[PDB]
Amino acid sequence: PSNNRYDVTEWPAGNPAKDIGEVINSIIADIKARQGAADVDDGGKPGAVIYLPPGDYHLRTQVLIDISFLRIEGSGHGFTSSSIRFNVPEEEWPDLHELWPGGSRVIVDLPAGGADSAAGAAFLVAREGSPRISSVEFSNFCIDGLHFTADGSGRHPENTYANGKTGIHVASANDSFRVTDMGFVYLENALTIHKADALSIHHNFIAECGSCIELRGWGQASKITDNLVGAGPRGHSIYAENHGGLLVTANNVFPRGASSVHFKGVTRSSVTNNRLHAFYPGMVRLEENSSENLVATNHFLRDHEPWTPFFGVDNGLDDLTGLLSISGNNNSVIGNHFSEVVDANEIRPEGATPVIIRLTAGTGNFVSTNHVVAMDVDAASSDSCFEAQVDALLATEAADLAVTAVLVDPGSARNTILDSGSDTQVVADRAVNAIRATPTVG
Amino acid sequence: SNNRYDVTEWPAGNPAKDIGEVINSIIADIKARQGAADVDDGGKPGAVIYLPPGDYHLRTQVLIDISFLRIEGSGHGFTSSSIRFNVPEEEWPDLHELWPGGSRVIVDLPAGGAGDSAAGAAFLVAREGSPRISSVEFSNFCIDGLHFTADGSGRHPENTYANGKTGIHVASANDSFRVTDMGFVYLENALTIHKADALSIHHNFIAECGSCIELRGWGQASKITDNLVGAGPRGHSIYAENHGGLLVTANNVFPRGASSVHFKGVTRSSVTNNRLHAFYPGMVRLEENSSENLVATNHFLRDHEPWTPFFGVDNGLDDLTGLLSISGNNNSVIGNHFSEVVDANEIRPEGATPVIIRLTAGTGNFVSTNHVVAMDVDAASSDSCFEAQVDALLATEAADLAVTAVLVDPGSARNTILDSGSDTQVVADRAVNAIRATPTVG
Amino acid sequence: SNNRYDVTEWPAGNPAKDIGEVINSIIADIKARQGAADVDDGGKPGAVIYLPPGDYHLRTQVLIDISFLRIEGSGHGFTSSSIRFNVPEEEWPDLHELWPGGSRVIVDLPAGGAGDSAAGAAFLVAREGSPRISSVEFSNFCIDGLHFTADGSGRHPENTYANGKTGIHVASANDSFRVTDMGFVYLENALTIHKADALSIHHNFIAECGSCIELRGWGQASKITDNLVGAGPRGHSIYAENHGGLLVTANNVFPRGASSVHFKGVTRSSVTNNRLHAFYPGMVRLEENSSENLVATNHFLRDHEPWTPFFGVDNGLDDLTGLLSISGNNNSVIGNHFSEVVDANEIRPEGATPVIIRLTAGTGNFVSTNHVVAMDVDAASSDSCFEAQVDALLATEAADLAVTAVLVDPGSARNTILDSGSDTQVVADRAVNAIRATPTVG
Ligand SMILES: OC[C@H]1O[C@@]2(CO[C@]3(CO)O[C@H](CO)[C@@H](O)[C@@H]3O2)[C@@H](O)[C@@H]1O
Ligand SMILES: OC[C@H]1O[C@@]2(CO[C@]3(CO)O[C@H](CO)[C@@H](O)[C@@H]3O2)[C@@H](O)[C@@H]1O
Ligand SMILES: OC[C@H]1O[C@@]2(CO[C@]3(CO)O[C@H](CO)[C@@H](O)[C@@H]3O2)[C@@H](O)[C@@H]1O
Repeated sequence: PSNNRYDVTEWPAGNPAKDIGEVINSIIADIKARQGAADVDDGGKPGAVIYLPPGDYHLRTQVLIDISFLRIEGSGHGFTSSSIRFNVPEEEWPDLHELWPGGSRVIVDLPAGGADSAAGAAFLVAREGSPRISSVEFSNFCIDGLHFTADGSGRHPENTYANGKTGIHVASANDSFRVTDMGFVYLENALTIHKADALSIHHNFIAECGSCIELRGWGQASKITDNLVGAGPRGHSIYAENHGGLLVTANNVFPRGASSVHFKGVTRSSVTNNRLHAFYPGMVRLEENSSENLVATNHFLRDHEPWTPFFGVDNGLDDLTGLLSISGNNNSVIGNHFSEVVDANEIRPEGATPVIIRLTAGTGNFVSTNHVVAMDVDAASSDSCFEAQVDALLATEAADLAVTAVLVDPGSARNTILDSGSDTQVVADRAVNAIRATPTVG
Repeated sequence: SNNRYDVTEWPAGNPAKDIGEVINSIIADIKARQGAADVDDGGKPGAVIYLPPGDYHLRTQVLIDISFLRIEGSGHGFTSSSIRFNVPEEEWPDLHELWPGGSRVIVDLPAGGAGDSAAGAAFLVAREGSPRISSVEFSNFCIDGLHFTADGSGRHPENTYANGKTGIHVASANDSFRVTDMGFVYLENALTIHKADALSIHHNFIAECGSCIELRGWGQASKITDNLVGAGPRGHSIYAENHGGLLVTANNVFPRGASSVHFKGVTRSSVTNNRLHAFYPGMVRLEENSSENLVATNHFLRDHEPWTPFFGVDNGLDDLTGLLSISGNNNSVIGNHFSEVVDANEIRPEGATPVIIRLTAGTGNFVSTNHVVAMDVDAASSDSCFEAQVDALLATEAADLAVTAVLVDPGSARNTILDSGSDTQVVADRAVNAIRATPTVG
Repeated sequence: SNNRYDVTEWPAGNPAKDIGEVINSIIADIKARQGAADVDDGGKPGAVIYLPPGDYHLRTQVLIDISFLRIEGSGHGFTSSSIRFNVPEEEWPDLHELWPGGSRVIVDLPAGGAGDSAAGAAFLVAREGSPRISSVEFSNFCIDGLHFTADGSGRHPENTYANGKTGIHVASANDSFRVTDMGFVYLENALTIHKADALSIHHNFIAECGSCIELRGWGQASKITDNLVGAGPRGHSIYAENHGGLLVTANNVFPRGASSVHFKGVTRSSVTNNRLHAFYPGMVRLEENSSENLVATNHFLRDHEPWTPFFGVDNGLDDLTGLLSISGNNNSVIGNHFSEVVDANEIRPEGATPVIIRLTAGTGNFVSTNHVVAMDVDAASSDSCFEAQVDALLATEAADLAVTAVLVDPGSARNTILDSGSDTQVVADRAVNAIRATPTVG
């Protein structure tokens, strides 16, 4: 209508329970048809808002967004742990108050994306030419990939993090986009945004997805703030490639992504003031000439998976990789806390000492004022999920455990390492690196 | 039917008389319409209940016992009832307004009795069995407890921070809850959440409540971000117990709580990048084996109350307590700024050297690169509230004051203390602690 | 009425022609209906005014003089008018769109007078007497000043950053105000707030405005969080005067303000965890006795404008000014990263050594653990804006550059400077300051 407000439950000849995709595409076509003029009275393509009330909507056709200033919003992120529910024995399902996620819920009933993943996306944002598509907003709704499927391993289907489905895929260059207050669940990829400028991914709940946030191709001046993020052992929690000026702060990143923050070729960016929890090494990775980044005042925790269905599932990386791994130049690693809480039996390779910060290549890295705390605890598992997670998080009964605080590989040199471990805990060629050991008691 | 309600558009009850009866009725209708858990891959998506701006009296506790329920308004509606009530009653006809506004829930309940304080809660979220109640959302409305009452403290009744009333009380284990954009005023307890997993308390205005945010029992992976917080002298600003992986960041905490942030049993969490202003000692307390927490890049200011009605009111603690007090192991205290701005005469006990960081118990704590700044100022009093608060904040005309930057009690040992004060400013056994004094001039 | 208004459903006037007349008409209707302040514990709860997506010319200033008024939209609606206005005019018909959109207020007010810029403000919040106007809210709409105009500078009219228009001007003392999710574009001033208490400016997109955020007169306990900010070269990005307890964090500030953050007489405030990018020196300025401030874990990038229309334009300041410049007492500068990426041939004065941190006046400042990285690069020009910006942000093809990491002027003394540069990099009197050089290997 003329005021550009739409409700998917109030669309003529549209049934959002059967196919919300069709309904939203139909609304998009109506907006285009009504907003054909670009320069009438200094305006004419102001866009529109499409509202989703709380409800269970099945999406069977991909939504194509190719207009600037489109807001899609609901009234609930609607998360519940489908992982937990699928691992509760089936005979107990009748006793459960509810089984599925809710809120303003888009169920992605698309076939898988193979041979690229874009075709498995609920929402695809694509438009080439000039200007770059701008200020699209997604807010406060839920995107549910429903089931994970078998992939060839022995594992249960619902625990593979594989289904070919994506929540939102932005394929073209974009400016001033927003994703806020969303729920994403049970999607192989929650949110993939290519070629992003001044994007804000703020205050979402992105969990039980193979991969959560992926910033691809390149980008600039973006920020990932205030999110709650949990990915899968073969995927990324927060990933970026070729970004400049990215700010990653105030996220609570919990397991079980392969990593917490993964950068390839990321420069002049900040990963600061996050809480990072992982069950595997390689929590924060600065790869392929990631340079001039600040990694500051983050809380790193690495311990063992305490929940039986994923005990013995891992990211294929050994404890020599590091919690923080750097390949590149002129980074600053300041004021971080590292808690390494592992069973001395569970260490790989056999009889190795864990590495916390590892510099594999590059020059001029500044590492200063980082506190490393290490503890030996035996790795219990039980079937009761949140009970086991909270019991393991709060457990402080331990021997001490030896760790390498900072390892500088010979392929990295001219680094500066200050108060980030005792002389023992810093493994580095002193002739080509400035080292100041943390003073010990004596 | 599309799961969207408006309290001013419901047949039963009257939102102005009893908004609680109206909301409970809506919840009954949601339960009556959403009776099945597995029809076409959903069936309990929840709902949204809207509070237009208005003055709504609540006489019946609202019981929330469904997942995916959102309650939202169009206004946080704060004004300082505290100021208003300390303006002579004679002048109240002269004021543009007297009460809070916005989407306002006026809590007219009787006091939280001899059974429990949960019965004083405007909103009680509780459900037992499985799964945990999930993704309930509270957004952009006001909860006003209207008056404080005499509690046997002899201060004017409106200044007691006592009425047995709670804003939102969550009694059961919960997952993915959200409290955003809210206003809480004149409640003995604004927000008390038991047993929270992955909670977010984001961008709220929680002021002039006896206690503001309390995370009780236990929890994991939650976050308290971007909030404006002001509590009362016997209560908590931000409190948490047996939490693992909590992130408290980007909050502006102003007086006059007993504390700014108070932890009991909290592990592997982060209190980073907050602004903290207190009128008393014990601003940040890590108690009862609170271990492996990062306390980083916060700004602490502790000065004297300038407002006459609370001039002589305090938290009962003496200047030897600390601005930051730690009882626990392996914590990291890094990059914090401490401004101590007191009258030297009023220092308690008399002639004491005020303590700033105090390590009362535990081992392995890392205290590095903290800037202490201490000042002696004449403590003024005034009835013109915000005038006197701003003046006090801006006044630096002052003499330099001797303080103990870090005090390690004999019961704490093997701590590391770098660049957080001179040798005189650090009181500690050097034989069992590693101390490097901030380098001196020259 | 339930205090909910829609500007496209109002009987008088035309929001496409004059949204200001419509909104003022709604405001008068609120005041007429809410005449009493103490009827049933309430009476003036305020209201919400909703702007659907659309193009709305404003010709009459809106005057807001009631508490608890919320003005909300469904789109921040940013597009780069700057890019578009530097596309040849004859090509404009073939662009997908030209203008900003979303919920768009176009400010068609004639330029603000010499005496006061409040008269060029689209929204003016102003009311004297007691109490202070409280809890006004601006959310998720777009304010567009449309054109920049010729100002004598000889630059193209659309690149001058001058038109005497303001988005939102608050003249009067205020409490608990909130400005969230907005889009501001093409205004000489985006947001000016006098005398702010407990203000939150959160998650806004404030770009291509002469000045973006200015907190004037005085203020306290306020915060500026999670904003994307780009100003003009004669203006401020974030500015504050006579504030105490200001928290500035998690903002991604891009060019091209005269500065990123500028304080005058600001005390006991925190400028922490921001990503700051400038094309000019003088990025962060603490002036006129800015004391007891924390400036921590920011990422500073300074480089050369790469977009042709502004390639020769600067803020008037030379490379001896410093990226961070301090005039005041007892500040803390901890854990920041500075990238200085400039052409040796374009340094001014000729063959000067660029300064990174400058202490011009005051005593007791603590500077610790700052990583300075400096590079000789030739950022060339391109006519294609977002292309030039990404290329320059990711280029490290770069020989090394000598810089002064910390300069202490003789008018400042008794500072402490640790691990913030080598002995060559610290230009300061060793007799009167405490200096620990960053260890080097040599
Ligand atoms: O912080 C725990 C949060 O994570 C849960 C709890 O359990 C899960 C089960 O798959 O395991 C991982 C954490 O170990 C999470 O990715 C995932 O989802 C949310 O149910 C819960 O909100
Ligand atoms: O920082 C100012 C904020 O504090 C006020 C100002 O006055 C109060 C008591 O009425 O003093 C305390 C601060 O010292 C606050 O808890 C409280 O509320 C808000 O009016 C205001 O939002
Ligand atoms: O990339 C960040 C922002 O940059 C733009 C495009 O670039 C501009 C053009 O005038 O130049 C400055 C940055 O160098 C920004 O103030 C401005 O606005 C937004 O289009 C973009 O959102």
